Amino acid sequence: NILPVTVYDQHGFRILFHFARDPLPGRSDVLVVVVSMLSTAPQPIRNIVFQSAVPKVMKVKLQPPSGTELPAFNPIVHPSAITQVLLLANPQKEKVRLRYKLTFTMGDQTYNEMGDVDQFPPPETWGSL
Repeated sequence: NILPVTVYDQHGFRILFHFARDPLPGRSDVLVVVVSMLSTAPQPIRNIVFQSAVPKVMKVKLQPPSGTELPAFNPIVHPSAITQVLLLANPQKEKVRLRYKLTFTMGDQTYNEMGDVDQFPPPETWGSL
């Protein structure tokens, strides 16, 4: 039903938002956004900065990411992954718009971008995810 949304997908570097609720019967006014960052790129990804902002009428509750760099993908070995968990507290149940900032270095370049994610599940579904 509710699928991961792709926030970034280039060069083999993928940042996805996975939606969930706490697996124990909890409140349908908080969204668990699990951010996965997986690289299958042939070069290391370093100095990864992924920041998020959301409207004042809901609290962000960002926690630190599991890491900041990803090694070059090689078919022999395990692809590494960064996880980061956001708890999106939206009791007024307004439309969720997230502003993100992405910065990283790969090869001989530094990549910077910022944008809006607007594909959050309807607040009504928070409890049945």
